[PDB]
Amino acid sequence: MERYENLFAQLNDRREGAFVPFVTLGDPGIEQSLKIIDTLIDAGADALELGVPFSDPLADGPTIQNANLRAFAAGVTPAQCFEMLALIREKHPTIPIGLLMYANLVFNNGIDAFYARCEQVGVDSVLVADVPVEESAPFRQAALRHNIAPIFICPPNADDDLLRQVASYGRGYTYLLSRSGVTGAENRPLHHLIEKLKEYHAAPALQGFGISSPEQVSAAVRAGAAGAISGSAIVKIIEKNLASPKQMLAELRSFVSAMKAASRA
Amino acid sequence: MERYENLFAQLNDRREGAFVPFVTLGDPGIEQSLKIIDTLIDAGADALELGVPFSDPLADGPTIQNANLRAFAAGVTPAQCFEMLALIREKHPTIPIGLLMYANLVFNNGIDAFYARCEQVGVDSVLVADVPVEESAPFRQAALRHNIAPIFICPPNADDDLLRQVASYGRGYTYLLSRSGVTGAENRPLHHLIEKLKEYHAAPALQGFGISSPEQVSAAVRAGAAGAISGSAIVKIIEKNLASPKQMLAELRSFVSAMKAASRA
Amino acid sequence: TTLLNPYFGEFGGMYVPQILMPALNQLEEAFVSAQKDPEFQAQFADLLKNYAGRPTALTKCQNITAGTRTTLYLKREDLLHGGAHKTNQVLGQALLAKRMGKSEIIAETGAGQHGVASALASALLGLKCRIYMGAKDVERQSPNVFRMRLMGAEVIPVHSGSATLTDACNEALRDWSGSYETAHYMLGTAAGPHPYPTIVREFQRMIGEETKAQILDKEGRLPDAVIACVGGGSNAIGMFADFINDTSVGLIGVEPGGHGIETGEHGAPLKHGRVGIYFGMKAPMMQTADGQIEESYSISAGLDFPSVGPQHAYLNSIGRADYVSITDDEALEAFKTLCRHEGIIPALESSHALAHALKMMREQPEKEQLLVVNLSGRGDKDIFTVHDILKARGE
Amino acid sequence: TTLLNPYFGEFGGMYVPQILMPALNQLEEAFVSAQKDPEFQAQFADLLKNYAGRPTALTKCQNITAGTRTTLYLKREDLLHGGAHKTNQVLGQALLAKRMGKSEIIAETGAGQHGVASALASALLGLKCRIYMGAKDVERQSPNVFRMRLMGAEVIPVHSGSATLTDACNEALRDWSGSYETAHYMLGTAAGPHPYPTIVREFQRMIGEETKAQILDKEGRLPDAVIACVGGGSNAIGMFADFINDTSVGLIGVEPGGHGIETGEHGAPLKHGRVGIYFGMKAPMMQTADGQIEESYSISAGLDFPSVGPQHAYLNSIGRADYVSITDDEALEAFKTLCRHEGIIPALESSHALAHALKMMREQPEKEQLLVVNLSGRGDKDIFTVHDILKARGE
Ligand SMILES: Cc1ncc(COP(=O)(O)O)c(C/N=C(\CNc2ccccc2O)C(=O)O)c1O
Ligand SMILES: Cc1ncc(COP(=O)(O)O)c(C/N=C(\CNc2ccccc2O)C(=O)O)c1O
Ligand SMILES: O=P(O)(O)OCCNS(=O)(=O)c1ccc(OC(F)(F)F)cc1
Ligand SMILES: O=P(O)(O)OCCNS(=O)(=O)c1ccc(OC(F)(F)F)cc1
Ligand SMILES: [Cl-]
Ligand SMILES: [Cl-]
Ligand SMILES: [Cl-]
Ligand SMILES: [Cl-]
Ligand SMILES: [Cl-]
Ligand SMILES: [Cl-]
Ligand SMILES: [Cl-]
Ligand SMILES: [Cl-]
Ligand SMILES: [Cl-]
Ligand SMILES: [Cl-]
Ligand SMILES: [Cl-]
Ligand SMILES: [Cl-]
Ligand SMILES: [Cl-]
Ligand SMILES: [Cl-]
Ligand SMILES: [Cl-]
Ligand SMILES: [Cl-]
Ligand SMILES: [Cl-]
Ligand SMILES: [Cl-]
Ligand SMILES: [Cl-]
Ligand SMILES: [Cl-]
Ligand SMILES: [Cl-]
Ligand SMILES: [Cl-]
Ligand SMILES: [Cs+]
Ligand SMILES: [Cs+]
Ligand SMILES: [Cs+]
Ligand SMILES: [Cs+]
Ligand SMILES: [Cs+]
Repeated sequence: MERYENLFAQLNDRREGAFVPFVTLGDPGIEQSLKIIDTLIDAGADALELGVPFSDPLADGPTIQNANLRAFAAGVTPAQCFEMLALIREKHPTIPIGLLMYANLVFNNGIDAFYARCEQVGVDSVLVADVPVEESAPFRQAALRHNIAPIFICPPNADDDLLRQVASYGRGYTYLLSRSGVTGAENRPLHHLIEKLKEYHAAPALQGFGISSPEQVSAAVRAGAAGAISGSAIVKIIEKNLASPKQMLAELRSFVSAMKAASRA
Repeated sequence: MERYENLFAQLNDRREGAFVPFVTLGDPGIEQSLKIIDTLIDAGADALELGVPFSDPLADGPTIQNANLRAFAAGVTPAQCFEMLALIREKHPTIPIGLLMYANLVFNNGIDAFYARCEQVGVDSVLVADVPVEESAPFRQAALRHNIAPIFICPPNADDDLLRQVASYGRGYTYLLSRSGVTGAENRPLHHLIEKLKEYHAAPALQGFGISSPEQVSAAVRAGAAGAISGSAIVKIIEKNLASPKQMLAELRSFVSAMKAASRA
Repeated sequence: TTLLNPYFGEFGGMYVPQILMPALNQLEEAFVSAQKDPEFQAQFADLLKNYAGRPTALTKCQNITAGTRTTLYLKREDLLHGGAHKTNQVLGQALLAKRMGKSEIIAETGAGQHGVASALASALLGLKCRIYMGAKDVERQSPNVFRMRLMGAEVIPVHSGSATLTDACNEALRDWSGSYETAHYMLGTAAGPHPYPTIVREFQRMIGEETKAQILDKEGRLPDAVIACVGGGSNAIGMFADFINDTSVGLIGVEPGGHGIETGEHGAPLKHGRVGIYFGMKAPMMQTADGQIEESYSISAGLDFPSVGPQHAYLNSIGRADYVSITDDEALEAFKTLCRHEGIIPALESSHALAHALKMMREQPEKEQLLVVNLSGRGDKDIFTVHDILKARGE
Repeated sequence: TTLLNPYFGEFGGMYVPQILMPALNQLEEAFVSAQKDPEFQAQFADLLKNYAGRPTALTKCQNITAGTRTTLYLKREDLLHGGAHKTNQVLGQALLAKRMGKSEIIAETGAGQHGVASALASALLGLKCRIYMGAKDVERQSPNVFRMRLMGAEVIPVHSGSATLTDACNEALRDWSGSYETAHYMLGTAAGPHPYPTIVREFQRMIGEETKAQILDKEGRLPDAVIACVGGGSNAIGMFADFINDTSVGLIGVEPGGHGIETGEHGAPLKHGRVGIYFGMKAPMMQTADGQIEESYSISAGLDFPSVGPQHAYLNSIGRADYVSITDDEALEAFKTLCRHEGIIPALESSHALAHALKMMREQPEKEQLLVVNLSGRGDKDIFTVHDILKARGE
């Protein structure tokens, strides 16, 4: 989790927020995915959120559902994802890497064994989308034993008990949820939540769910949050250019450049 | 009813039974029907049973159902039937004429008025197929007031009460029912019934329902009954020759000749 | 002679060929004997309760009477096993058939609810069952055709005449006249020759008996009126019977108006026909001036019949019961209203009864009245017919 | 924290995104409060009796056990309004929704019986109702699609995945995660995140409570075993619940065997899957070696689900309840047997329960045993699917 600590320190000494794109590993194929992610990092991604293809992504709308399907159409397995993660980490030693998991893929071969493999390939954090703080104990204990930060969601209408729980249980960053619903660039902050998290010594906040334009990025940083995550806007650029691999990459680099720039105050 | 009395007297003084064909009036048209009936009488019919087209002939199988339909296809009404009956009677002053009615056509304009019209055109008897002896009182009273014989069915398994009722209530002839079921030449006597009817002074017996060959005719006469009725066998000769009117009549005359002959002992 | 009166005033009788009279007398004595037999009655009650599900609920409508002074209850025969009230008397007739040593069943059907009931009782009680149904009705009520065949019944489409209920009735009776020593004719309504109108009423009178007890328990008084559709008369006389001597209770029977009485395409002989003799009985008939039996029409196969049972003709004549009509369009609107505002999908036959009750409410919405509708069946057999209509009219 | 235990041994829990936890806690307290509320219980009882038709009959089979020492009763949930047991708990959840001030309903359905129940309760009680259903199930259970739309519900076909129940479940939950302040998610079975497995059991436990009283009255003793099909678990836990402390009574749940367990085309995760986390719960799942949720198969849409409710996984683990499977062909043979020999057309889901009881009888025909089958629904929705099979195999 130290990579998150060091990134937020340097972003503080530069007066700017983090831009954190999301992609599903192996979309649309393994080799193109690795190339996409390098292009994201070259265009200015501060950290990564990476999805492992899951058969039933409950928290994802159609854009990221179709990403998962494309990956499965390329035969992408969790095992291949861990080989990709090792190749990304080998190229990028300081970039924080976070996984977006569903619980069955963590629980499947053993929770401890999952986090042990994450540590082996150099993953820094793991967010399990369908595990609330109320069920999190064996996941966050296994995460910490393997130096993985467990990421917790702070939802829009959280009470004080949730705020204090998420502050004490999480590491790396706090996931500031923009709204109810599922992921998507078609459906578009709360300053009070950002400030209560600081009082309780929570990990720094990143806003996600619905961020698709530079303006939304600048808004989050100004609200005092530490940065912002965009999945679907990234993914649709992939979807629209499946037949033009290098037109895809050019459009990805242009988009990420604009989103990154918006985080600079 | 006197015409029945005189016919059975002369058939007695000749040692032979009666052959009584049935047709529906107006099948397949009025003019062809009148011609058919004259051919029946010329070929040796002793008396006639004549059906008035009814919308729902409950006691008739498909052969005579289709006769009724043909008549309706020619626009034949009960009124036209009474005009036909008057033309038949005018040509044939001694031939007993019996009607096969369904109750609604008798009840429709008034039971008394129906029997009054029968008397006016010279009808000798009326059998109402769906009126049992238990409901017959207003029909048989109106029949007798207009010198019409009411015909009653003696069914195969009749009890003694029925035998005595039918003996006392009927006139003209007693209808000896061959079997259960509906009319038809596809589904083919009881000597005990024939003899109990004589003891009670019933009108003479004619057997019907299923008689289609000369052998059946000879069998009835030998059993001591006074004769036999054939509807469907007659009707099918009509049905089969609709496109050949005079081939129809030739086949009708040949058939009736053979049936009549079988009644001669 | 008979043991019981075959007439209701001038209406009724036994207008069948002489060959069938022993069968009718045989059925009458078996019924009279069964009605005095505690063991018969206990067996019949056992089948009603534990097999068919009686007593049926009496449901108070909430939504559809809002803003009026009408309180409307629905007697839920749609919940009976088989989906309609036809099952009640079929169980009783099937026990009579066994009591007579019969082994086969003949039946006619139009909505196919009586056919389904005849098939299920024959499967349960070990009878062999064959059913006549008009070819038009084979189509517009086809769910029930499958249902009867799945239970082992033989289903014979009748293509003569209208290919509707009259022609199935005719074919049934033709068959029985040649198979009555071994088959019992399970007539499906309170019409036909005596003793059927009497037997069918007595074997359906639990509809009204339960309704009376249920209303007294929930409301502490009798209803102002009970309302039922009239196809041949069985669910209406089953609802009426126990109220006949309660002279304050209105009895309202609803005939199909079809496309409108003035078009002549309807099924309302009691109020728009004239007395005649057919289907073994003297009763109001749709007929031509010449006495030919007319073809009826109704959107609802179960009401599409050109006559009516003789006890209804009698109750009308003396003014004890009143009869009205409801058109195809009115029945369809009440069908939609019940689905959407009470969550119950009624048979289109029962929808005619509902439509008239809704008229009674809507025409006089400040009139205080406690009404019961006989909800004689559920509408699963009608959803395909209804869907093709709503699509033809752009919905 | 919760007011009630969310687990049955290791199984159950609340594995939903953090955003949905307030909704689940809100539902739990409303349920706990309703269960202590005499007025809630009287309103729920009133709807069960007078609207849905409870108590349902307990029918003794005569014909199908002849020549054996098995006595077989059928608990007739097929007679409930709507045609299946799904209506019971829907009425209770709808009253909870009103208690929470909700005005919309979300629901998933496969056989379309829960969808029909959700639509009819929403029509009756004034809720706006939308229903997700797999496009495959739209077709093989199409009578119910019409039925839901006739009652004013919106029906959304789901074409992703298998186009069966899992994908409708997913779509339902996706929707609720963004509409929960105004919509109540009317989950259709005793599975999903706490408190649904508990709520659904308590709102279905009248199945077993009535069965116990009825058996005691007719037989003077408890049954040797009660037998129910298991799609997600609601009719089986509703039948089981009141017998759990009667340790002499066997509890037998029947999973779909589909084309045969060995083909992998089945719906039997409790006995042939392995524990996993999905649909908000820790429960036996059909899954790949990698943890991907497998597609299930059953001829019966209502059983075609790759998981099972957590109380059944627990009752199995401790040996209190036993679970078996029945193939498509075995269910079809029991379907035919019931139609032809008892005159009842069962749902293909319930036919799996019947098939296992008939096996219990046939395998050991001199064994004395008193059995109850939960006949969870009627088969009108299945007659077209069944007809196309019998024609494909030349019948
Ligand atoms: C749900 C429902 N509700 C009301 C009715 C009307 O019948 P009623 O209660 O007897 O008036 C039907 C009529 N159903 C018929 C016609 N049965 C029929 C009708 C007329 C003559 C002979 C018949 O067998 C059938 O064959 O199923 C029905 O299905
Ligand atoms: C007559 C009948 N009998 C038994 C069943 C089996 O369901 P059970 O009693 O809950 O085990 C059904 C299942 N029906 C479903 C699936 N309902 C469903 C199944 C699994 C997960 C979510 C669901 O909504 C429906 O949507 O109607 C049924 O219709
Ligand atoms: O920009 P969008 O709309 O595409 O959203 C991108 C989200 N990708 S993610 O990994 O951060 C992410 C984070 C949390 C999720 O579910 C949970 F909140 F329930 F935990 C799902 C996805
Ligand atoms: O030879 P078939 O088979 O065609 O029978 C011919 C019968 N024609 S009929 O007028 O005598 C005749 C006589 C009685 C009938 O019904 C009743 F017995 F109920 F009264 C029907 C027709
Ligand atoms: Cl960078
Ligand atoms: Cl912390
Ligand atoms: Cl001559
Ligand atoms: Cl005489
Ligand atoms: Cl009289
Ligand atoms: Cl009695
Ligand atoms: Cl008695
Ligand atoms: Cl009393
Ligand atoms: Cl009161
Ligand atoms: Cl006109
Ligand atoms: Cl006239
Ligand atoms: Cl009117
Ligand atoms: Cl008033
Ligand atoms: Cl635990
Ligand atoms: Cl309680
Ligand atoms: Cl209480
Ligand atoms: Cl008790
Ligand atoms: Cl006992
Ligand atoms: Cl396999
Ligand atoms: Cl594994
Ligand atoms: Cl098994
Ligand atoms: Cl034993
Ligand atoms: Cs009211
Ligand atoms: Cs009628
Ligand atoms: Cs009941
Ligand atoms: Cs037995
Ligand atoms: Cs299952």
